[PDB]
Amino acid sequence: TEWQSGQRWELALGRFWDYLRWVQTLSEQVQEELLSSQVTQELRALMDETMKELKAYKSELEEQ
Amino acid sequence: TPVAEETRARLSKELQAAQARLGADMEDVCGRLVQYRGEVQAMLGQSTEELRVRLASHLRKLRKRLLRDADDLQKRLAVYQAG
Repeated sequence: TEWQSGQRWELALGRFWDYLRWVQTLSEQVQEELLSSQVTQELRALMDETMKELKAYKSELEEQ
Repeated sequence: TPVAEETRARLSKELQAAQARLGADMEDVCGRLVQYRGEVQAMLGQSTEELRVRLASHLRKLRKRLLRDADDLQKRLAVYQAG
């Protein structure tokens, strides 16, 4: 509602978000990597890390 | 369970749904970039100028939904933190 923390899951989402902002630029290097599966491969890996860290956080949260 | 018992579980469902929304958002983005890959093959080498303009516009709206659902998830975790 104001600001959040520096949790492992927020940092993971951070990296997903920074990657997507680069993609948004549709530069030449983004265009190369879009026609390969390279970009979808990197985003899937970042997505999975986000949801892994998020599960772990909620689990430890229930301890409080 | 410790900060109002029967209701706190009746609030895990909501947190549950927020995570589902984020996951869905991240998948819709990847889906849209796969679709771009196929659109370019369909064009058989002709200019992809118009495809790139459409993708940019659509990706900005997908990115806005993602941020909104990420914001909502943070706010829900925070309350759960001390139900």
